[PDB]
Amino acid sequence: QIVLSQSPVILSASPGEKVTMTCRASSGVSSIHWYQQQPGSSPKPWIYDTSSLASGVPARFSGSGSGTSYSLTISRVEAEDAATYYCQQWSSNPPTFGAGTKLELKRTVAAPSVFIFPPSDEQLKSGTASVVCLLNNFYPREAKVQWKVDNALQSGNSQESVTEQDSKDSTYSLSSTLTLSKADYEKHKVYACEVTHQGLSSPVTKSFNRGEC
Amino acid sequence: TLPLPEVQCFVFNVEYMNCTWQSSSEPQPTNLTLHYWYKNSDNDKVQKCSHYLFSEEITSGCQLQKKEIHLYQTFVVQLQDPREPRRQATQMLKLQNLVIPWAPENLTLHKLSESQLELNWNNRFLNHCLEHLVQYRTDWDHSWTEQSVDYRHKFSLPSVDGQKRYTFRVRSRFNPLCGSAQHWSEWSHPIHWGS
Amino acid sequence: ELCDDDPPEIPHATFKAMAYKEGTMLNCECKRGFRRIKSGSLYMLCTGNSSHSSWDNQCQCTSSAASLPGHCREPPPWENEATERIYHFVVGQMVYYQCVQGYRALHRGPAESVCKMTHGKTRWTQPQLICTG
Amino acid sequence: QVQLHQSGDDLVKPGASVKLSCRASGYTFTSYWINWVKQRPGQGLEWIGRILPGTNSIYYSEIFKGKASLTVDTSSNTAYIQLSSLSSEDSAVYFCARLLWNKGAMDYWGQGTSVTVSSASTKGPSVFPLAPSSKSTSGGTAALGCLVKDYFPEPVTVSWNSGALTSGVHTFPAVLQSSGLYSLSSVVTVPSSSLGTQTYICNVNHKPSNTKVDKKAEPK
Amino acid sequence: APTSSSTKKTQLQLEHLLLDLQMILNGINNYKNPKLTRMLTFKFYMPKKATELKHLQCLEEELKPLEEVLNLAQSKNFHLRPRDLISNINVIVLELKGSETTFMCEYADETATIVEFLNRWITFCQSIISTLT
Amino acid sequence: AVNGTSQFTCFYNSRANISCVWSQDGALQDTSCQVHAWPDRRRWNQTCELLPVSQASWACNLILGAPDSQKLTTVDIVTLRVLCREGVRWRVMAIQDFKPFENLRLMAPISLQVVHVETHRCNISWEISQASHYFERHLEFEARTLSPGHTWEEAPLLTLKQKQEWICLETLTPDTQYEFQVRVKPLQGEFTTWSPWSQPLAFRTKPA
Ligand SMILES: *[C@@H]1O[C@H](CO)[C@@H](O[C@@H]2O[C@H](CO)[C@@H](O[C@@H]3O[C@H](CO)[C@@H](O)[C@H](O)[C@@H]3O)[C@H](O)[C@H]2NC(C)=O)[C@H](O)[C@H]1NC(C)=O
Ligand SMILES: *[C@@H]1O[C@H](CO[C@@H]2O[C@@H](C)[C@@H](O)[C@@H](O)[C@@H]2O)[C@@H](O[C@@H]2O[C@H](CO)[C@@H](O)[C@H](O)[C@H]2NC(C)=O)[C@H](O)[C@H]1NC(C)=O
Ligand SMILES: *[C@@H]1O[C@H](CO[C@@H]2O[C@@H](C)[C@@H](O)[C@@H](O)[C@@H]2O)[C@@H](O[C@@H]2O[C@H](CO)[C@@H](O)[C@H](O)[C@H]2NC(C)=O)[C@H](O)[C@H]1NC(C)=O
Ligand SMILES: *[C@@H]1O[C@H](CO)[C@@H](O[C@@H]2O[C@H](CO)[C@@H](O)[C@H](O)[C@H]2NC(C)=O)[C@H](O)[C@H]1NC(C)=O
Ligand SMILES: *[C@@H]1O[C@H](CO)[C@@H](O[C@@H]2O[C@H](CO)[C@@H](O)[C@H](O)[C@H]2NC(C)=O)[C@H](O)[C@H]1NC(C)=O
Ligand SMILES: *[C@@H]1O[C@H](CO)[C@@H](O)[C@H](O)[C@H]1NC(C)=O
Repeated sequence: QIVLSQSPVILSASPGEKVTMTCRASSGVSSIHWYQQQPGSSPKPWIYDTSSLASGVPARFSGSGSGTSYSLTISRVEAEDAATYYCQQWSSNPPTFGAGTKLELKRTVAAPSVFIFPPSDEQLKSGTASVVCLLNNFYPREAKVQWKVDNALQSGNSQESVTEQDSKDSTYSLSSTLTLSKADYEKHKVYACEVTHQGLSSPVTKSFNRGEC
Repeated sequence: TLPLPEVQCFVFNVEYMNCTWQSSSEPQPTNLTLHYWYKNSDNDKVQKCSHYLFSEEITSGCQLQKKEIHLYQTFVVQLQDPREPRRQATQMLKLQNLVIPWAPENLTLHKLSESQLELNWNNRFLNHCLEHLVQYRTDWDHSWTEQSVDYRHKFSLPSVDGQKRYTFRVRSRFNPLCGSAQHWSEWSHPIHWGS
Repeated sequence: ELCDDDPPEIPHATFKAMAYKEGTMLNCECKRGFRRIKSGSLYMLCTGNSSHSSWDNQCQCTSSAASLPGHCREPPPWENEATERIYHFVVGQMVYYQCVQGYRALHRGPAESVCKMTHGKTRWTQPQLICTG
Repeated sequence: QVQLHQSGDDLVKPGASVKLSCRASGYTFTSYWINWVKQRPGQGLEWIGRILPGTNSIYYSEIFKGKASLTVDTSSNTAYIQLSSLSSEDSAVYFCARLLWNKGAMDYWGQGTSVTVSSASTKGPSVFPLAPSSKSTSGGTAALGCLVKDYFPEPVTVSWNSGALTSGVHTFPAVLQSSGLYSLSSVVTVPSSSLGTQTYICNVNHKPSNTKVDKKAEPK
Repeated sequence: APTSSSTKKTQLQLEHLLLDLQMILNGINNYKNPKLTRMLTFKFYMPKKATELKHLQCLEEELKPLEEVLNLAQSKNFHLRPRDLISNINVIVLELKGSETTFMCEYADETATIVEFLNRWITFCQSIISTLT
Repeated sequence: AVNGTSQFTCFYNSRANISCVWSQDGALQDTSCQVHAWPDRRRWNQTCELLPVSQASWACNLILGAPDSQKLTTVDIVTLRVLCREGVRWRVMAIQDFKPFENLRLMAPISLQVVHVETHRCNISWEISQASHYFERHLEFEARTLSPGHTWEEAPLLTLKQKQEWICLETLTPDTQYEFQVRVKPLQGEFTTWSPWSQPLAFRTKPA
């Protein structure tokens, strides 16, 4: 079955910028369809037959291509365009979709504001405790967080989550969590959260000391 | 070895056919011979000219006496070189598209009213088969006024100025009911009216 | 709609289509010594509705003496049919090539052609195929 | 206008089977094909199969042969898809769609039907205060929040000051622990001086268990 | 002497049929018709001999291919309406032919393009009209 | 009803429109009727409802298709019959075997406009509406011009016994207001009649 590959996986474009996206077919196809899916919503027809701008769609989108290379273009980005675009083909059975290419809005580089929270008193139950590191209102998405306990490398015991782009703020926010047993937590005394980001000139570390001011 | 001249045939009032080819173009005298037959029809057998036409004491044309003419059957005419018989050509002609009538005769103007005229004319043998083109004018005008006419061979010209002078002439064509000829007959004799 | 030319017919190579886009016409032609039936059809037309595509005008001859959305399939052979078929394709048609019996393909790329539409003229992309014996 | 409406979110145990529906309206039901599509979280769409209500024609993908079956009830113009031998990889959003035949596209989609499979069962959300401290103080601003842990299934709604506060109040998408339960966190940035008097509450709500905890955040 | 209204009815019917066929011919043969080259690829079966009102059976048999070929020319800024045109021609031809006959049409070995077929039948109409006059 | 004088007259515009009028002095008040067309060589029918036009007359139009389309030929016979509803049964009041091309009446010429005007002359052109292509050149026209001090009657009739869709009126008067009408008639048909006079075209001549 035909395999459609869309690049770039994630595309960041400032508003008012002209950008292009590409879907490439393993074997030639007659035409490509495009869909737009906003978060938490069903896909919406965008471009039929690679050129027929779907009814009700803004006239800022246009598509063109042939053979094994096709492209979806925007004359000028707008706020409404933050979504993911899927290319589709039905020149053979079964029909196939692309992996998707997300659309994000640009902003001037802004560094994250770091915080850290020790476990609460009520959280010290069932021999379980956790510590969370917070990064607030930072762009671009590409940010890195690492955990060190008593100047010791940590891995395999932490997770993370990142929000979406605010309709107005146009930034992100990342929360990382480290899970430890209470006995291990009491053994150690130093906890740190080092964050590396494009907007940060040098590495920044936020640490707290257990049982100490 | 040069290509043979093309033959132009003309049926003149469905009374006889004149076929003429340009033999003068050849470098040397040649008694070119013409054959003709009707294809995909009864008596599909070759025939040869019996009444030749000459110019500069060489063969230049042929004439058919209305007995051999079948308008609505294909007329294949072949031209051949007596010197080298291998140099021969073929042509298929629809004779109903090559009919040229005679010019209309004895036009006459009679007044339907004080300021209305009517023009009548006769054709020799092809009443229902002819369309006409009347072309009238006045001495004050710098060009002719044309008007296609049906087979009624009548023409009404209301509102004639008694002060001016008028001129009329008519030619016919074997088109479109009985043939598809594209050639007009010769103009008739002009007829005048008024001052 | 219709492509104003046939595929480039690479020498020593034939072509065929897996499925025919709606609007394809197949001329109803018969062997030597046979004629299209009187009052018969000149061509079959691939038409379709909201959920189907089929051929329109079944052909005939007498003695002279899985589906894919938006595409028809090969119409079945009819009695005393000609040895070859004449198709009138439409823009967006894809036709695949293959070297005739006895030859082999000196390439690794896709032997495919497509009828494009640009500047009011439609012609097929040249296949990247070469057949050698 | 054409409209397709599907069932709500369904949660079933591994190894069982479930039926998802997509009722049609605004057009003749037997005149069009109904396609099914699958979208695993952040992995793209994936066509499943075809079905024509009026002709009992069914087509499948080689991937889904036997893992899904399409049926129709023409009396109420509703379409069905039944999934069997459910596994951990079958959790995704399923869309019904209508096939635009001449173009080979989909012109109308449903709102999607999320389906999830897990060994976990309903549980209440444990709430702990992410209280602010001098460590989390930068300039004239600090950070505080509420941490939700060991809750199942989704979703969870958190509003600060009973919805009075709406500036910031970032809420993060949940994550899964090893046991299958869920976790979540929310945070807010406010002036350090305002902490002395203003009182902050997160008021977590858990619909499936019908529980409310109005945890208060205060400095130590 | 002038003939009766009988055979004048016939001349009028032949005139209407001739005008119909000539309208079709001037439509298709127009130099603004981009699809003419594709029309010229279909085959029409001419009459072995056509010198009589009996021999309109061949045109009646070939009417349906005529409508099919006309359907191709259907395009913007085209005046022909094939269905009504062909129905009118059919009724006129069936009237001229006469229901009292039981003639069987013979066809020539060679086929012909639509243009030659239309011209053949135009010539037949003209020949009959000229004889009647 | 009483068996008084009754007439049922129809005409065909040569393309797609058969206009009929049925009048009977003995017709009762508030009677509903229709006229039904039943061609023998065609696979369709038609019907219109007889709306009132006068005290004891009606008229409707049997529209057979697009205005400029050929829906009938010189070989057709359409049986037109009047059917006046009486309870639930349909009663046949009149009947006629209508041959379309014997009873033609074309639409009045349209698009009248002055092609040129002079101190004593005026070339006036027009077009013919919904005229069948079967006619070809077999048409004739009749025009009349109105001069001050006269009525539309007593205006001499100008005959064009040919398909000439213009006319160069002559010997007109300087600075005078005229009005020009015209009608058309095919040469074919026994009961064919002239079209209604076209809407008058008012034109004025140049000052001397
Ligand atoms: C009064 O005005 C009318 C305007 O219609 C004049 O008749 C028109 O005459 C012109 C030539 O002067 C005709 O044009 C010709 O038409 C075809 C091509 O369309 C072809 O024969 C020629 O190439 C030429 O273009 C025109 O058809 C004709 N119009 C009509 C409706 O018949 C008329 O001559 C004027 N009379 C006087 C006395 O000035
Ligand atoms: C066209 O009309 C005829 C006749 O119509 C009937 O008679 C008229 C006077 C008027 O009263 C109409 O309302 C009547 O219906 C139709 O002929 C009938 O055909 C049907 C079968 O189709 C039949 O069984 C009847 O016996 C026929 N009537 C008679 C009197 O013979 C005819 O069908 C109509 N054609 C179309 C295409 O509608
Ligand atoms: C269909 O026909 C009527 C009748 O028109 C008359 O007869 C025609 C054959 C032609 O000669 C016309 O000029 C005649 O006026 C068309 O005209 C209207 O007819 C109604 C009565 O049915 C009459 O009261 C109106 O005055 C007429 N209108 C005009 C402008 O003359 C009628 O318009 C035709 N219908 C269509 C849809 O074309
Ligand atoms: C056709 O060609 C012949 C050639 O002979 C013409 O015949 C003329 O006949 C008259 C007597 O009727 C002779 O006096 C002339 O000398 C002949 N003319 C010539 C040129 O030979 C005949 O007129 C031709 N027809 C036409 C219409 O041109
Ligand atoms: C062949 O051409 C020659 C001339 O090149 C013709 O010979 C003349 O024919 C005329 C009559 O047509 C005679 O009066 C002359 O006396 C002939 N001249 C000579 C020198 O013999 C000859 O007629 C042509 N042949 C044919 C069949 O037309
Ligand atoms: C007028 O010409 C015709 C041929 O068109 C001819 O037959 C007739 O005799 C002529 N009449 C006169 C009086 O010369």
